[PDB]
Amino acid sequence: EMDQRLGYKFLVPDPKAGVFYRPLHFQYVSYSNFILHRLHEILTVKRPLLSFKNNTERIMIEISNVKVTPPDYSPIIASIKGKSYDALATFTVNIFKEVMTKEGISITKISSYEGKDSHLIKIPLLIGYGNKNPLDTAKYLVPNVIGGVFINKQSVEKVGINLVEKITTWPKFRVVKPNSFTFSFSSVSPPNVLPTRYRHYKISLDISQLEALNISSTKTFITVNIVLLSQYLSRVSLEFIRRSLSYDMPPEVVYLVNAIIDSAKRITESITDFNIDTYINDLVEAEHIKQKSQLTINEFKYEMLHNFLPHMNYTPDQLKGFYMISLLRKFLYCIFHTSRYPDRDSMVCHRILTYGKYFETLAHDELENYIGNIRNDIMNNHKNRGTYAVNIHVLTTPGLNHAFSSLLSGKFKKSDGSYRTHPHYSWMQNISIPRSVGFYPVRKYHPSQYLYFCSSDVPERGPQVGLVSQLSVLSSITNILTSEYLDLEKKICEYIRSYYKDDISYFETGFPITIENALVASLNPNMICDFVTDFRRRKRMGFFGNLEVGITLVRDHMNEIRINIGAGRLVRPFLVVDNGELMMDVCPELESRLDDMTFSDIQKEFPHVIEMVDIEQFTFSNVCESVQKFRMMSKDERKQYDLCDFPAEFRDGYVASSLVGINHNSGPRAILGCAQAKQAISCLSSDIRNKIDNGIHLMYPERPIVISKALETSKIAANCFGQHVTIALMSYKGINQEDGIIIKKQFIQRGGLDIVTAKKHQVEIPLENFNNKERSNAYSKLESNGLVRLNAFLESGDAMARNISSSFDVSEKYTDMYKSRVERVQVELTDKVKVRVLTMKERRPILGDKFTTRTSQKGTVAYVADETELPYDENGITPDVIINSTSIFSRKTISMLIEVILTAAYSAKPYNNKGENRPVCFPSSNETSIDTYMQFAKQCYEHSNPKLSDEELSDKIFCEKILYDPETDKPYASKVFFGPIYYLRLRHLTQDKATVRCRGKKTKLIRQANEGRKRGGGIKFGEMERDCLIAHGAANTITEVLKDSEEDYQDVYVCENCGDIAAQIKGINTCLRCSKLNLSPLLTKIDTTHVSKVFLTQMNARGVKVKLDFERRPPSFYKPLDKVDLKPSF
Amino acid sequence: MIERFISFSVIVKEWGMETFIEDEDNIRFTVYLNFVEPEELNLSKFMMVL
Amino acid sequence: VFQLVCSTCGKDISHERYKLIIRKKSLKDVLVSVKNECCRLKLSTQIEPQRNLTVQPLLDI
Ligand SMILES: [Zn+2]
Ligand SMILES: [Zn+2]
Repeated sequence: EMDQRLGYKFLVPDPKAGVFYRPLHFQYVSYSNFILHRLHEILTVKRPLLSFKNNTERIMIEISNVKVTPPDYSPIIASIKGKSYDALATFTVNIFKEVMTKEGISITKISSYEGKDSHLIKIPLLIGYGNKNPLDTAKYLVPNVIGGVFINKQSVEKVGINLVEKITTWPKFRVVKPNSFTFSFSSVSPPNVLPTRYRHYKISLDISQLEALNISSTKTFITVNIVLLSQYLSRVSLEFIRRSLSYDMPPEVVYLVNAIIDSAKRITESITDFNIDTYINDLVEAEHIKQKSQLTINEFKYEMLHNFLPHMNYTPDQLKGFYMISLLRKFLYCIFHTSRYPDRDSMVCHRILTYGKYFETLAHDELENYIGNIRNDIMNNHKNRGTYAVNIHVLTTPGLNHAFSSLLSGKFKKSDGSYRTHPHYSWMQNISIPRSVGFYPVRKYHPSQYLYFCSSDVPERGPQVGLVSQLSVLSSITNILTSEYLDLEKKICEYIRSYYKDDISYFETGFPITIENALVASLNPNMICDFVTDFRRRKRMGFFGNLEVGITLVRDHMNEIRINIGAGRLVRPFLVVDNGELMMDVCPELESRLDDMTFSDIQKEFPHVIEMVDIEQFTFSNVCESVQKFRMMSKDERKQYDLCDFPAEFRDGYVASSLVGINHNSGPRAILGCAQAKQAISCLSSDIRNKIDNGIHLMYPERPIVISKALETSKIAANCFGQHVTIALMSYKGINQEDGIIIKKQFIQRGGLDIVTAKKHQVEIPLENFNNKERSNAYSKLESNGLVRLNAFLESGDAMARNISSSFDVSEKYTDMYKSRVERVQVELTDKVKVRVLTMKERRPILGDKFTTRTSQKGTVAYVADETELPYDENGITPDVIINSTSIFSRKTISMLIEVILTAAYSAKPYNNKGENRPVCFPSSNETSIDTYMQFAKQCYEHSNPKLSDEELSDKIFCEKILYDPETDKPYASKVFFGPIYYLRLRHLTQDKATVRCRGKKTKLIRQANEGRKRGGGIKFGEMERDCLIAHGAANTITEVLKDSEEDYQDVYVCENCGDIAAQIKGINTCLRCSKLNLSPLLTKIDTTHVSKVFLTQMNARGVKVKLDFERRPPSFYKPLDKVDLKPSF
Repeated sequence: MIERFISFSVIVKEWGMETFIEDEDNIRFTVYLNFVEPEELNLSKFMMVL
Repeated sequence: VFQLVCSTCGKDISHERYKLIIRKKSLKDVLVSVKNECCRLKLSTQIEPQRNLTVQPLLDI
């Protein structure tokens, strides 16, 4: 059970490492890294803008003196007043020309601007843990607040998710067509290179044409044979490339290798006196002439061939050639064994964006646009005027403010889900939303998402099905600074070059070593294993100054060693297995010392017990599933494993940790339970009476006592989402059917599961209308100052503030079928008047209200039974809720039963042997035996009542009782399942869904009932209902349903000649068109809908003439008919 | 099958075939070949597509 | 810590609630005189929520 304790140790706070709240920690840092460090590096630039003469006359733009400051008010003040919560950033800009002189440097100022006193940049600020921001180092924390939100301009709280980057870390394979394949990859500059440079390459291969194995891009590089390019870059023979490619491959690929090499040689020999440099130069010059580039040939060639691979800049060409060769090797292998190469939807080849990265990218883009606009303005001014004057009003609008506002609105490149307004359904949503990960539009459950994302927490319907995932409680996302990145990379390179001097120059039959896809060496195969092992050990001791470095050993036949240090990677802690030995079992002092140590203390003092492993490294390792299964293997079997995993309860999210024993039920029930656990009503906010927002609050909360550790560490349990109620599993007079439930009246009266709904109302009024002096029947609740009165109840026709347009009332109206109490009123006076009101209403359960358990047993109230109409036990206890038992066994929600038993046991003995309150641990993903739970319950009861018979003890343990009929006072046939359980109330209320219409407004164009429940619109009669009514044979019913109301009839005439609606001039019907032509057509009356006339007129607009005839059947007369019998002759 | 593929191939110049009974449970088909120019490129293609 | 009766059976639990919250006696000593399951659960799991002070005035112009 030591592994369980070690897992628990990771979830608790770790003050020594600056972790005060684990569930959101990685987010806080992700923002603290941007606002404090990366912004300064991005802004502080000193770059040329234009150059003249020959590198001796150039304009330079410099930015410096970057300062950022926080607001002067708390976020609660911002919420009440209606302000925004932003930090202010200011900087100074210099534009000056420089001329290179033999005496040194010549500087001639042209312009300078400052923003010392201005809102030069407004950056949204993250509230953070305890209502505390990174800029302000105060010393007061608001309890029960975890933050993770922003407040936008209009005083609206926003929250966002993580997103997956578009650039992958493995090349993408694709079958263009039969025997024609492509292989595309990307290159990006290191973090410390501003601006960042990108390149996107594609390799094309076709069996029919093996001389066109070509690498290409779009208007940034030549189309050249990759083998010849490698020859040019690395200066090696074709036979060398053949031997390198065909070294450790299956014999089926070697034929393709030989074909490719011989095709390259044939190309080589087709040119008289071939020379590689001449070949490349001719290609470059042909590209130069094809384009209209105005640069000199030398400039063009240097630009092309020096930025060939941004991620490997400042390295010799030979390493680039070998990188190309390895890419080709993987291309061929994936051609022949496609199923063994990382798929494009795999998580092995992806990285994730956190809060800080959105802002970082937006700042990058806006800075580039700013400098581009300045350059264009200067060029235009020089073209028209002289002296190179810089226009003002272009170097005062960087454009960051609009970008950040659009980001918080929900727009970010081609994604539209990054941020959203926070719906205040639950207290746990503050955790649930920031820990989600979205993927671009893939809906199948890929094996690589396991153990790092929750298996059961996914959307069940809508367009987002299978595109949003939730981290496990033990997962996280890496952060790293630029300076730390550089130091770590330097240390790794020094280690490689020092300890393996003689065996890193194979390049022909070795394993290439890459750091962030940058080839830096090639290792002797016979030493791969040692290199990894010795490496990982050093990683765990902090030898490199970072414990999250990832090292992967790919060996199928691709034969690569990959090292990752970047940010945006998923990492989990694992137990270490070293040479067929579990380190956790050979560290005796740990068991005695674990109590007084934190996670980082364990890492520092007991290395080699836990290792931080990222997803890619995980996918290629051998991992034992559990400690127990490990201890049952032979030493030879043990020697094959690298890691061992933690118990299963650590593979769930924080939302799924609310449930109990999800592995004893069906999976669909788990999905539904995760979906509804977020809709349960809880203690939403400590500022119930201060914050002016929508919300729902639980009135008399209770803390659950059958829980998992994650629910305890995240504080979800301390903020409550239900109450303990007594339930009986039985049928009640055949009433509680199809998920309906019976509820007790005295339980509702006393306060059972009582909630309060709070709503926000806002209006803007022109000042004259607010001050206008005339009592309409809608202004009954208004005080002498034109504002609604405190603590009054508003009805469905009342107004909140006086608004008279001049002698007419044009104010907005309250439109809920129930009343609400005015809790708070805030007013702002300006050119206009802005009024905000917070109202509250308590809502005891009624028919139609929705409840559920923690095992996805949801039901609505179907009957409110009096206390005297319910069955009771020998102690006189009647159930608060009655639920039909058949559904428990038809849906296979076994855990529910267990829950009840455990809860009952807790009631018998709720304290330790020391007398302290003792919760019962029943995790989701249980792993404990039912017999042990029964033994625990038996011990509890035996402690409670030492003198019990065997039958009584069995009945208590199994929670069985004899119930009596209240009407006759006689027992029922058999015993009933009866006991306490933690019960939840959902947010779907009847009165929020009720709708009715009698008469109202109409849409102007078509003259039909309008839409909108809040606007008194009607219900739509769809054409499927129309089909149903036609299936009954009721022609008149549907005819009258689709027609205009009989009360809206009027006389309309139509011309039988052209189909125009005849006009009425001076009371005379006349068709203008036909009268103009000297015709006298017949005008006839019609009875059709308005929309028909609109449609026909619009069709006439397009040029189509629609003409109607009318039936003139001759008269008919009735004639007597002889009789007919039709009966048989019997 | 083998003979029909070889006979109509456009990358083979001269060919011949024979069959032998290696033992009670194996059969050996032997093919003698000379390819058209270029030689080694066509040899690799043939061994790849056979 | 707010309701004065048990919501399931309607019994009076205010004296035990004072004995627990204000005098801070052991949960065992408190429950010594409570028999019904519902009442024991209520006295063991009920809390008063965490809340800030109210900003005044409630009507501000
Ligand atoms: Zn006409
Ligand atoms: Zn009670």
